[PDB]
Amino acid sequence: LDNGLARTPTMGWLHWERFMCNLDCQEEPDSCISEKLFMEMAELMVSEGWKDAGYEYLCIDDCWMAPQRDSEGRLQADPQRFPHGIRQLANYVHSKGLKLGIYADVGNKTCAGFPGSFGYYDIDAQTFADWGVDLLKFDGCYCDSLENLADGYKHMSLALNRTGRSIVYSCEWPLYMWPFQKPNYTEIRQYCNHWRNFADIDDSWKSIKSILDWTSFNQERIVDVAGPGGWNDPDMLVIGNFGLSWNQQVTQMALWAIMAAPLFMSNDLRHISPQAKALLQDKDVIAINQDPLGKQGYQLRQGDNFEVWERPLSGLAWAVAMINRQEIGGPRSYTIAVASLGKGVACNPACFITQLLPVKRKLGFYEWTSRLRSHINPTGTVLLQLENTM
Amino acid sequence: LDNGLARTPTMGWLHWERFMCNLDCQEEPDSCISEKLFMEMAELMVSEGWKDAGYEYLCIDDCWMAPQRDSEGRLQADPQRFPHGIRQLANYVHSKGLKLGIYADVGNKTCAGFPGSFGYYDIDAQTFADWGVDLLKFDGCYCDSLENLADGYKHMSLALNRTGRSIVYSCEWPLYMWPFQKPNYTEIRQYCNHWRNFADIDDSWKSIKSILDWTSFNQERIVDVAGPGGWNDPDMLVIGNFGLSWNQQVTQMALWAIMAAPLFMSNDLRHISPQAKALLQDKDVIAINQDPLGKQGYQLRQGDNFEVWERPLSGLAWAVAMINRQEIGGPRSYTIAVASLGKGVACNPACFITQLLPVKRKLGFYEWTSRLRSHINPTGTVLLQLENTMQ
Ligand SMILES: *[C@@H]1O[C@H](CO[C@@H]2O[C@@H](C)[C@@H](O)[C@@H](O)[C@@H]2O)[C@@H](O[C@@H]2O[C@H](CO)[C@@H](O[C@@H]3O[C@H](CO[C@H]4O[C@H](CO)[C@@H](O)[C@H](O)[C@@H]4O)[C@@H](O)[C@H](O[C@H]4O[C@H](CO)[C@@H](O)[C@H](O)[C@@H]4O)[C@@H]3O)[C@H](O)[C@H]2NC(C)=O)[C@H](O)[C@H]1NC(C)=O
Ligand SMILES: *[C@@H]1O[C@H](CO)[C@@H](O[C@@H]2O[C@H](CO)[C@@H](O[C@@H]3O[C@H](CO[C@H]4O[C@H](CO)[C@@H](O)[C@H](O)[C@@H]4O)[C@@H](O)[C@H](O[C@H]4O[C@H](CO)[C@@H](O)[C@H](O)[C@@H]4O)[C@@H]3O)[C@H](O)[C@H]2NC(C)=O)[C@H](O)[C@H]1NC(C)=O
Ligand SMILES: *[C@@H]1O[C@H](CO)[C@@H](O[C@@H]2O[C@H](CO)[C@@H](O[C@@H]3O[C@H](CO[C@H]4O[C@H](CO)[C@@H](O)[C@H](O)[C@@H]4O)[C@@H](O)[C@H](O[C@H]4O[C@H](CO)[C@@H](O)[C@H](O)[C@@H]4O)[C@@H]3O)[C@H](O)[C@H]2NC(C)=O)[C@H](O)[C@H]1NC(C)=O
Ligand SMILES: *[C@@H]1O[C@H](CO)[C@@H](O[C@@H]2O[C@H](CO)[C@@H](O[C@@H]3O[C@H](CO)[C@@H](O)[C@H](O)[C@@H]3O)[C@H](O)[C@H]2NC(C)=O)[C@H](O)[C@H]1NC(C)=O
Ligand SMILES: *[C@@H]1O[C@H](CO)[C@@H](O[C@@H]2O[C@H](CO)[C@@H](O[C@@H]3O[C@H](CO)[C@@H](O)[C@H](O)[C@@H]3O)[C@H](O)[C@H]2NC(C)=O)[C@H](O)[C@H]1NC(C)=O
Ligand SMILES: *[C@@H]1O[C@H](CO)[C@@H](O[C@@H]2O[C@H](CO)[C@@H](O)[C@H](O)[C@H]2NC(C)=O)[C@H](O)[C@H]1NC(C)=O
Ligand SMILES: OC[C@H]1O[C@H](O)[C@H](O)[C@@H](O)[C@H]1O
Ligand SMILES: OC[C@H]1O[C@H](O)[C@H](O)[C@@H](O)[C@H]1O
Repeated sequence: LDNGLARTPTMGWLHWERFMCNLDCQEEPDSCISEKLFMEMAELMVSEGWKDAGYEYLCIDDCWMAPQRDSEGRLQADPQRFPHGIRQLANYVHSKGLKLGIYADVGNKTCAGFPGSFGYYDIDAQTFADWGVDLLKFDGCYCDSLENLADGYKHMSLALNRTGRSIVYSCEWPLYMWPFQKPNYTEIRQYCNHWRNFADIDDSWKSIKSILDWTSFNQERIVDVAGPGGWNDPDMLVIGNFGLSWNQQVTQMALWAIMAAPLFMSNDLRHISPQAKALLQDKDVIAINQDPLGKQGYQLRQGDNFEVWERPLSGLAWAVAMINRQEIGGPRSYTIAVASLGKGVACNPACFITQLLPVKRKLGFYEWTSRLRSHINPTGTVLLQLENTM
Repeated sequence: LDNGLARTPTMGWLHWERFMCNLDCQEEPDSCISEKLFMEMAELMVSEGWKDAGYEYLCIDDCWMAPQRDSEGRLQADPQRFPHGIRQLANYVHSKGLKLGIYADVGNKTCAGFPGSFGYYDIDAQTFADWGVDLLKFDGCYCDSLENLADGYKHMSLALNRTGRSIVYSCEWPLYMWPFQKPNYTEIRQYCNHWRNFADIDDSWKSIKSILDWTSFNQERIVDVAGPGGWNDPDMLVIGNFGLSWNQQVTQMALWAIMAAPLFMSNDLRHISPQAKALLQDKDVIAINQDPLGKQGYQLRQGDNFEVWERPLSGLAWAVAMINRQEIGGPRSYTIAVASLGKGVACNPACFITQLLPVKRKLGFYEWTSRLRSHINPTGTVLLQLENTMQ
């Protein structure tokens, strides 16, 4: 969506994966979804310098709303968990320099069961627009046929621009067309800043593998329509939780960067490993994912439990991934023709490769004939960045 | 096998999972399976105090052997990767105060393709016995019918006892009885210090989950025949590698302890996290697994993505596991009736529970009535130890 927004993969935090739809603010007041929760989080992003690194969007997902519309017929946050109301929440969020995001649903209900938005789009839009929202996650649970769906996404999309408020619009449209018919991504892209493609994501290696395996096996349709204004969105970053091994975490991070994917954490920033936060904030990696160019990466090679990904950057510079899909054993070694890498370009004739992960080391120069070798840990990933001698 | 060995779950290291069958000592010398490597390892176990914690067995798995017998007919380690035959290495192993273990195969070939042992049992036995071996991993790849199999395991078993050398014999027999018939474990137990039951183990969470679930859904047959001399063996400990997250590592360790399982690491003790080594050596946890009693634990409860395991120990003390099988979200909380725990016993009248994992904390006293509540991380595990008293 060309609204001059998301001219770079959006960076922020989303409560979903880490807190799901928790409401028991009795025996569990800290995992409970409340303005108190976010308010805390907001503080932090600023504290441990998350904002400084790039994450600037704090967003609420499903289950933030009270059971039903008000006398006026607009939504309303749960009275008990959000007594002061979004608006005010937003103002704090803004006071702290951040931007707020809210969750909504095109159909008759959110995947949570709460209020939908069907035949309310316009109203709701103005609502948020007035509440002071900056970003909308438009989910699509509950709706007759794509007619109601497609139209709803499209419709709402227009409703917002109309409001005048600059709102990053994040669709989930595609994820729902499957498996009835491949979506017209060129279409969608004219309506979203970024959309979901695959199922949600567990705090697990499996869930991640499938997503890659999926985005791998589909680049034909998606990898292309990617670029400023509109991005392909895998899902939140579960790095900092528990389901992932170390080498599994670098992987997600490394690859989300390769796939110009929106960066949304879903972790408790209050209790997060230092080792984790380090990765999550690596200036050089965020830079790659935040490349101004907006050219989504893709899998180059397959075979021998090895995956080779790469994304062209700006200035003849290229980013490259090396995933060791071998669940057992130890660190294997992979070697490739420096030349037949950056589509032949990057490295002609000179190349400067600096391992940017998992240890940002300074490898030497590489000739077009030079052959590159490196070892990769099981389920891990070695991220490289190449510079051409120009 | 009542040979006065493994009167406690055997503790050691086995190169398999961490190094598999690596032979390229040209372009991959560090992973390469050679006497040089084992010598290093040996040294270390002693260094960072692994020996002190309990691990006392250093074992070689498949791919340690040269292509075929010698003139005499016995077995010979690969000439190049094992220039000093075995014996000598065993002296260095023995020197450090450790015990060595070697891999062999009942059939015509090891799962690697190397020399078998079919119609050589006796010879081989004496061989190892001579070489100064302390433990044998008898694998079972390649063989006609269980006839050849069952007999081979049984046969070899006797061959060793005969040699006179005290050799911990670790079978894989069962893993190979399926798909034919559930194993006369009472039989097997009269021939092994411990045997394999389920497929190999990847450096992955999945591989572990399946083993638990598989074992979970079989206790009827196995959990019972467990005790001194003979143990149920899951597989190596992949803690210290990369496939497991933190919460996932405590789990394996916590549960192997619950399942009086042999403790065999498969990691590079050179490049091993400090945080890892800490767990692997936790005195209180090793103690549980090393319980003198020899009563294998078992899953008590199911449901809601929660698993409750427990093993009775010695002195009216009980060990308890709490696995959060919920792959997504955050740390949930589980609460149970202190009473209906240690089969009703432990916690009558008082129960002193000290979280022994993942943070060994000192919880207070608990009465029979008492209700114990605790939160558990996703894919993680909270290990508890209850002792009986009367304050
Ligand atoms: C390891 O590999 C060994 C080699 O066997 C494989 O197959 C042969 C044909 C080659 O291709 C070889 O390269 C392969 O590796 C394997 O040894 C084999 O073991 C079986 C079981 O003992 C033998 O089969 C039997 O053969 C007899 C004939 O003579 C045997 O018995 C006499 C007296 O007991 C001995 O003096 C001989 O040395 C032989 O051992 C058959 O009588 C019998 O067959 C029955 O059914 C047939 C079918 O109609 C009837 O005709 C017979 O009368 C019987 O009723 C068995 O089939 C086989 O001879 C032997 N091979 C060799 C070369 O000796 C060994 O089993 C493998 N190890 C493991 C653990 O699997
Ligand atoms: C409702 O929908 C309409 C329809 O699109 C929107 O209209 C767009 O409004 C945005 C608002 O700025 C316009 O964006 C501007 O585009 C310029 C065109 O350059 C683009 O392409 C070049 C080359 O590819 C790039 O270098 C450049 O980055 C752009 O991608 C830009 O030059 C403008 O950038 C300027 O502003 C930014 C922000 O301060 C500065 O950082 C830059 O240095 C520069 O000064 C800007 O991005 C867009 O062109 C309009 N398109 C159309 C079709 O009208 C409305 O915005 C929307 N209404 C609401 C409320 O959302
Ligand atoms: C080949 O196979 C034989 C047959 O099993 C092995 O012999 C066994 O060796 C173990 C090793 O100790 C013996 O186990 C010990 O038994 C003691 C009791 O002995 C009585 O009961 C046994 C069992 O029926 C009878 O065989 C025997 O005649 C006795 O009546 C226990 O007291 C031991 O535990 C306690 O004592 C030991 C010994 O001092 C201490 O070390 C312990 O800490 C503990 O205090 C232990 O359980 C077993 O008894 C032997 N059985 C037989 C039939 O001989 C051979 O060792 C084996 N040979 C080779 C080369 O491997
Ligand atoms: C997916 O949706 C996009 C968005 O509409 C479709 O692309 C657009 O398709 C229309 C036709 O329906 C094109 O209109 C044509 O424009 C030319 C001049 O540009 C004119 O000469 C023709 O008479 C006609 O009006 C439109 O240009 C085109 N826009 C873009 C940016 O591609 C696309 O067709 C849809 N995909 C599929 C498979 O249907
Ligand atoms: C598994 O194998 C074991 C032995 O390897 C089998 O157990 C054996 O069972 C017989 C009974 O059928 C026992 O013999 C008994 O001997 C007494 C005298 O002491 C006699 O009075 C009885 O009539 C009987 O014959 C034998 O001791 C016992 N062996 C062992 C080691 O316990 C068992 O049958 C096999 N299990 C299955 C399911 O096949
Ligand atoms: C929400 O549910 C209502 C009621 O089930 C859907 O409305 C029906 O729409 C069909 C056309 O698809 C009409 O023939 C019916 O008369 C409608 N019934 C009512 C009570 O309005 C509505 O379409 C659903 N919304 C979505 C997005 O699927
Ligand atoms: O109901 C809440 C959930 O709804 C969908 O499943 C969505 O894909 C998830 O990310 C989350 O928003
Ligand atoms: O090749 C050696 C391997 O053979 C089998 O697969 C066995 O289960 C493994 O533990 C290992 O010993």
